[PDB]
Amino acid sequence: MHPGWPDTVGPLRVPAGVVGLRPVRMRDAAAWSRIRLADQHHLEPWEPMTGMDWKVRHAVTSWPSICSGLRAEARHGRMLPFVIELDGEFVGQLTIGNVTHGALRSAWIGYWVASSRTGGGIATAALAMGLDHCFTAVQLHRIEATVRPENTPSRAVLAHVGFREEGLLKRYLEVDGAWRDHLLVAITAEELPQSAAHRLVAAGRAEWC
Ligand SMILES: CC(=O)SCCNC(=O)CCNC(=O)[C@H](O)C(C)(C)COP(=O)(O)OP(=O)(O)OC[C@H]1O[C@@H](n2cnc3c(N)ncnc32)[C@H](O)[C@@H]1OP(=O)(O)O
Repeated sequence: MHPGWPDTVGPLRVPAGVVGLRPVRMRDAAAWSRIRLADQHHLEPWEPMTGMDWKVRHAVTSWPSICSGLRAEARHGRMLPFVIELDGEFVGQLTIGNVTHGALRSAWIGYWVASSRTGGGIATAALAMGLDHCFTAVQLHRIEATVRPENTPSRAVLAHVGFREEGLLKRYLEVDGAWRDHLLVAITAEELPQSAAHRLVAAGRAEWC
């Protein structure tokens, strides 16, 4: 029904510290709200529009309903909603979405990291260990991601792990007040001679931990 969920993933050491993944939970409300509120202008240009004011969307009281919905999707096997931890503390999220099995065995992957912790290899490590989990525990064959061509930092993260560009999706997602083109990138399990974590370690971008 939902292989590889729930689970913890990692840890991996990067310059910023020790990175792991674990399920969203109700007590994340305080840290999720504090960081998303404080990071509004770093996140809003790169996030799907919600049709809500940013500050009402990200109040502490908004989290239980969001967390409940994510876990409901997860127990139906359609999502894996992880929190990125740095040294045991909430610093972002890594979400595997639109999970299918059958003859497709594919999903998309998305992420964000608190701006004060960026440039330390966290998103790259989160993505690598998320991918490795999908290609083992979740029994998936393929992971895709969509990213605005303008989102040069996220494209760097995806390139670190080996994603291939597959297409350009015109007017794909409502972001920052308009329908924006998104690149489509992908990677399949048979493209990994080595795990994504192992690839990071060999490149000097992470260490075993
Ligand atoms: C598939 C998706 O989810 S698309 C949306 C991704 N999420 C967002 O854009 C939300 C807002 N931004 C963020 O959350 C973060 O800034 C992220 C997720 C993009 C990056 O998180 P980080 O922890 O800093 O990533 P990490 O350190 O592993 O790699 C970032 C790399 O991009 C580099 N980089 C940063 N800014 C730029 C830039 N303007 N141009 C080129 N490279 C850049 C960084 O230096 C780093 O590469 P390096 O170590 O070789 O120098």
